[PDB]
Amino acid sequence: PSQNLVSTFANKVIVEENLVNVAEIDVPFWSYWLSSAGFTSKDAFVKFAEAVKPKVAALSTSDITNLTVAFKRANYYDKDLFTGIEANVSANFTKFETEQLLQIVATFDAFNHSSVAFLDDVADSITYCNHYLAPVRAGADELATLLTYYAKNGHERADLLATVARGFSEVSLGKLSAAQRKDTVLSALKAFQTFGFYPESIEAVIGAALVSPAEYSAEELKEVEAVKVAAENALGGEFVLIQEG
Amino acid sequence: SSVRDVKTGSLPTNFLTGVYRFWRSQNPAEKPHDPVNDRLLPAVVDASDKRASIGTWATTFFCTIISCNLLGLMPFNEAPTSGLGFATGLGVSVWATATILGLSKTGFKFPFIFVPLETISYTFRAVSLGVRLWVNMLAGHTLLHILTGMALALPFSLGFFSMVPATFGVCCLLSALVGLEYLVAVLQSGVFSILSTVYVGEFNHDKFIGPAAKIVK
Amino acid sequence: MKLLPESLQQEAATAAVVASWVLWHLDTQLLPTIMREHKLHACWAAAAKRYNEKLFKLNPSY
Amino acid sequence: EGNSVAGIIKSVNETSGANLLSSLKTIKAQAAPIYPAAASSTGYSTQAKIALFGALSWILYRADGQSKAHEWIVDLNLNVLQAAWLISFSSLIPFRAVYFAFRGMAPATASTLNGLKTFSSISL
Amino acid sequence: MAVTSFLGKAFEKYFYDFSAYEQFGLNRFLSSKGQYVALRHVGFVMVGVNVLLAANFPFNPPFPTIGMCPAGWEGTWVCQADKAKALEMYKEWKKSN
Amino acid sequence: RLLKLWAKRLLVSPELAIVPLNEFDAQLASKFEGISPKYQELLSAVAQGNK
Ligand SMILES: [Zn+2]
Repeated sequence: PSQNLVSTFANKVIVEENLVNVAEIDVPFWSYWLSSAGFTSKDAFVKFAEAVKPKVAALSTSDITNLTVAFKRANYYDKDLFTGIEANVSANFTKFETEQLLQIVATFDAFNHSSVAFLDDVADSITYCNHYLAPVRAGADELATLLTYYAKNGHERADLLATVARGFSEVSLGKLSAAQRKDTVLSALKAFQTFGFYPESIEAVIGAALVSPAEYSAEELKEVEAVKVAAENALGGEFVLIQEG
Repeated sequence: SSVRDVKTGSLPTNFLTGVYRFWRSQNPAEKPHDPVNDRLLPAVVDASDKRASIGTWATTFFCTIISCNLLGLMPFNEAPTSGLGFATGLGVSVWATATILGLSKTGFKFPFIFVPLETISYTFRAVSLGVRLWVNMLAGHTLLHILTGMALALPFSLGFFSMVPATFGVCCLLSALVGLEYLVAVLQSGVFSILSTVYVGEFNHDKFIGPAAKIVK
Repeated sequence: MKLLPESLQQEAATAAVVASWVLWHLDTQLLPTIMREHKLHACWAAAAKRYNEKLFKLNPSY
Repeated sequence: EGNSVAGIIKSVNETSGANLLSSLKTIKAQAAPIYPAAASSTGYSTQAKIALFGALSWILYRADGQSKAHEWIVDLNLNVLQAAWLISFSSLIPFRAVYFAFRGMAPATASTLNGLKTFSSISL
Repeated sequence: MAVTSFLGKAFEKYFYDFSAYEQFGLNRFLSSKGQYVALRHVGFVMVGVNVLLAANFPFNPPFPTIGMCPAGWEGTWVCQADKAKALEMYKEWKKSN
Repeated sequence: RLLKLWAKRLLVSPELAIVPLNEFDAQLASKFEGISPKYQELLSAVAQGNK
């Protein structure tokens, strides 16, 4: 008579919506780790988004990062929560590092939610409150989304652009797959020509496309050649691919 | 949570700063062809993350071996590096660190008749790096045991505080031998960590990535 | 005399435990403390010229 | 605890001109940093007691083991031969020269600090 | 006294200024102070070997003697070479003493 | 208000009372390294305190 009780208790005690009643007292931890376990479940993230609201504004930086990348990975957008997360970032922008701010900006670039205060405080944090080689430790697939998030809202911050453009090189682009490298070269070149900012390290983004033109359309190679001509005129020289030897 | 507060400019902080910078200067970085600016900075950071931490490992081995060598010169104590397994295990583990680094550089794939004797000259330094330290720590203590066994028999056979100069001339020799033991206890830690830098920095050479595109003139 | 130990693996593991602790204690407790007071001085001594020129240009009190 | 320069600015702004120069040492001492005074000792804390008891226990256990070692008087005299050099090192080593020579190993203490050259940061 | 402070101040006095290089005269016979501490070292070693030999004297030496004898023993277990013979000779000598 | 201004400036950094007010503008230049080294060493060494 064991199989009867096992079959009746397999969804009476153990169910995918009674775990969310224990997962409410520490919601960024459980939110992040059940999101990493694939438990997306928008009808439980409505519960999560209101379970964390009275205590977002006194959270750590890692708790806010866990919350924000979890709600990116569950594809849920509660803007009444994200204003509180924006208040937590803007009130403690000196305590965030670039590995957290890039994830938070990638989440907010999914769900198009911004302010002038948030853009200015995140740019101030990445430029002045964090190490200047933290873009080098980032991987270009998130610096491209940061440049996209800044070019969408039209927020020109040349200090942030010069800081983020350090993270684009042969090293940080060679660690990408060719589809993702095409994605980041296109988004980075578009957001660099949007601001009219052509740093010396744009030639790495250009030469990531020019050494392998077999991935792009004629329109995309036109978009790369336009920024190549603009950056040739801005940097005061002529482009040249370098060969080993 | 509650870590201790440190005075700036303490003597252990100054000493360990000098020691770490000494062992880090043994395998210096390579000056690239292009001038170092924001273009070359990820290549420099990347070359600094494909270099092994021989500075940290060498000061690790210097500090542990000089503390174990100077234990043998405190009273009521033996040096731990006078054990065969301790000293020879430090040597074999340095050689295995150099070999594991050199194997992970190529492929984890193991490399005429001139080259297997180069291999048995390369696989000997596992033995040599450890047993130089072990025999140096053992031989001075053994000579010290023997020569103070010969230095005790003459005040045993003659009177205490009587016929002094024949015991004075051997107690001066014992004092000189423990002074040589102090010198050897410092120099063998130095030799072990210099050789660890040499053996590991043989395989500490990777490809500088550099710029694959440029806007010249 | 005492030439081979009673267990060679125990002595090699004692060497590994001691050197691994010295590596952890260096890398965790000493090298942050070394590098904080070394790099405060180093960033000041390398920054001083450009910092003072930037601060000269930034204050309007001349 | 707010920063002491804003405390100086506030405590100077709300003072009348008749009692400004009398009140200046009070604002100078209100914003001087805290250097805590030498509290009462209660020496030999619990970790220092563990250290001294463990050192004495180790010396006693090693001396019990040295004295029954078949070469025992040779070991007890090697302790003398080593403590003699400890006594000799505490008598001929120059400790001020060793202090200022270890102090020169670190670049942090081999020279003074260098930024903020007092003309760039005036507020006139 | 305080068990942290009195012996600390006493050892500070003894180490620093309670010097027997001049309070026992001793400039009139030795050249330098680097020669005094070099002789104080060997004197400490000779005092140590004499004290540790004298504190337990009637013993058979573990160390190889040079075929000599301490005092009026000369055939006893103090001067024996094989250790079992000296062991039983000590076992008969101990009941009488 | 002037006395309050200089009171704040000499409570924070009291070494400023060794360059006289008439002699201050004669020290400047267009670069910071071109500032006259007459008071640079003195303002550096007075700022480190009374010991
Ligand atoms: Zn011994």
